Amino acid sequence: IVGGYTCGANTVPYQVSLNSGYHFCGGSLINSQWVVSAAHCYKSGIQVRLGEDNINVVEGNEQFISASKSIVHPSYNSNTLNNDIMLIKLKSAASLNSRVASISLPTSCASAGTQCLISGWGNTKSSGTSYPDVLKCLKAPILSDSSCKSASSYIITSNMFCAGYLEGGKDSCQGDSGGPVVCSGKLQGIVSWGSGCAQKNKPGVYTKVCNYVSWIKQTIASN
Ligand SMILES: COC(=O)[C@H](Cc1cccc(C(=N)N)c1)NC(=O)CNS(=O)(=O)c1ccc(C)cc1
Ligand SMILES: [Ca+2]
Repeated sequence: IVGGYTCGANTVPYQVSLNSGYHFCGGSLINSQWVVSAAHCYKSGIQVRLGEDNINVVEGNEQFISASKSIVHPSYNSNTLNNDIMLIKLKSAASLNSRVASISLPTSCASAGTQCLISGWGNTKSSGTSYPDVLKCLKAPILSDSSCKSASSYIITSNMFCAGYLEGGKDSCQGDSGGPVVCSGKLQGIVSWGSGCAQKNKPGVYTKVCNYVSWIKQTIASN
């Protein structure tokens, strides 16, 4: 997260860290047995880390659970990143509490202008490299497709939406991928991609979760 602020220990209870010997992507807890993340974050040997704040110090509220199954979206395209979403099932159900909670799936999509909360342990520098150990937060609005495409020349599909500030300075970044974009209490986005970080006229691109609720619900019911 570039230009954000220290969230505060466990203030984003649904945020998870995907670990394969080190943190490599974020994710969202949607229930006691399932996590949603980005398809390009797929890797084998994933261990889900819940209740985290400082990812380098055991603080006492963490729950480390291995993934028993990973399901990348059937139409995921790594070339354009269309349908960049994936579900991960935990080997054992997580214990829900004040510091480990699930986030609700959307009933309908969100309109441009809506404010959202984006969080992650990604790079905090715009022109350099610096990774935080504590979770960083960032409030940003949903931009209209027209203003996004016009300003960035990005090739965006109906399964993506842009969020951020065209003036740059604030944006998600490397290491934040797979993380949540929560607006009005619902999980509306998954950090997907972008061009550099916090660049002028280059806002972040997110997976439009409202378009996948049926697939998500169906997949968890049958798995
Ligand atoms: C540009 O260089 C990168 O390393 C970015 C970082 C990044 C990741 C997530 C969000 C942001 C952001 N600014 N909000 C930035 N990664 C990527 O963007 C993802 N991998 S990528 O750079 O390989 C890529 C990008 C776009 C397509 C169609 C295909 C592949
Ligand atoms: Ca920790």
